[PDB]
Amino acid sequence: RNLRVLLDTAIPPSFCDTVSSVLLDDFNMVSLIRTSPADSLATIKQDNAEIDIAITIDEELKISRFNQCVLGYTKAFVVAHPQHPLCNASLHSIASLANYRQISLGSRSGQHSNLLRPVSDKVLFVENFDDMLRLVEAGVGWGIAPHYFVEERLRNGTLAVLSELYEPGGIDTKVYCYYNTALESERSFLRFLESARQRLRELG
Amino acid sequence: RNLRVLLDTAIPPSFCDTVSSVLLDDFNMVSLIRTSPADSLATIKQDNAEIDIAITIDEELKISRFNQCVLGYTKAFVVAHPQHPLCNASLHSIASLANYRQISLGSRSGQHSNLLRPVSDKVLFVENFDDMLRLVEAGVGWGIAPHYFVEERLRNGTLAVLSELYEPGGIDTKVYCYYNTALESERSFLRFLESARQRLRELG
Ligand SMILES: CCCCCCCc1cc(=O)c2ccccc2[nH]1
Ligand SMILES: CCCCCCCc1cc(=O)c2ccccc2[nH]1
Repeated sequence: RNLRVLLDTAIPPSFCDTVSSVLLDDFNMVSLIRTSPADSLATIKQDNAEIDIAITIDEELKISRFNQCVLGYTKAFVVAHPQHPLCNASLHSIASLANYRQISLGSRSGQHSNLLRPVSDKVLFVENFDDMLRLVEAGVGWGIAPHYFVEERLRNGTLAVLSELYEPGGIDTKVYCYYNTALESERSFLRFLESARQRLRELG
Repeated sequence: RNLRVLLDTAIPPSFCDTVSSVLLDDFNMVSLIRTSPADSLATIKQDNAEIDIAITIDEELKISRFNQCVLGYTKAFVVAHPQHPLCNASLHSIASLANYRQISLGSRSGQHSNLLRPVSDKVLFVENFDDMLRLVEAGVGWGIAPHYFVEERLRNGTLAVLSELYEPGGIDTKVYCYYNTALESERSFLRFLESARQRLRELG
């Protein structure tokens, strides 16, 4: 009995180490699959992907063949080159973010949800977060990326934060867990959440 | 110069005491207005309401004449009569919540956002949270209400919680602050957030 799991690129590696660790105690065949958060909800809807669990930040409660629950929380920031014109982080900057270029991720389906849809009118899409930060480091525009994708570049001064005025301490983001309805009965999955969650709580 | 503020019924009174307290230090005319969270985003869009600040949990970033920011967090639960059939709180209960009657709030505009839209197909609307809990205490159905609306009834056993399986510790919910673009310049508003937030942080 194989178990195909989905972890988007927005899941920090700490979360990743916790998921894989537990599943191996009861399940003996686990397939980890990485996807862009814009393509997470899309790939699980595919009838042929046969995805059994998915751990993404994207929001969509009414999904067929799937339930929803929360695993933990994680921070994300609005980054930009330290010399970007909007570097002032002013209240007018938070509002005029929709007037400058944003570097959001591209959806293989061309569709974005309310959470991940680009907020700005001038947008430039990319494939993964790696390609985003490169363009952001070059002052091309601003974007929203996880904390672990940016923790290093900030201490090096390579990037600057602008969301503090919007949400201090970073944009707390929910990490949902979509699980096939067939697993709601098997107690092996029950033990997974109680363990995966209790460990993520120890992080903070 | 009058200042019309909007606090939905989902804002716990602790949040309410903090908002009113600060505004009186710099502003000398403040009008507090309460609304149903389903009618919060709707009343600010009214050209005649002339609302200057709004503090609600409802999500809608692309609003004309308004910006957005986060003030704090608050918990909400899925409540039900302790003898409700779904009292088991099982994984099948969290999924079958869409099959039983829900007691959600009614929108004066008839429209609900992604956050507040009733998740279940069998729905029964009400005007405020007071009318919800009454019906919930009578085993009519389940609903989602703030923590301060339910903190008393739980210790009395009058209600039971079901969201622990979905999100332990309660459904952490963001409390946004919509402020008119005209206030982004006045430093009086700047001092409000830095004060309103720093105090809400002391709560937890
Ligand atoms: C000031 C910005 C508005 C608030 C952000 C909107 C929600 C949101 C949009 C994102 O692309 C994103 C990307 C990675 C992690 C979380 C994210 N969350
Ligand atoms: C298992 C339930 C799904 C998650 C809840 C959906 C979001 C949500 C829906 C609500 O009506 C609500 C009411 C008051 C405070 C917060 C709320 N939040």
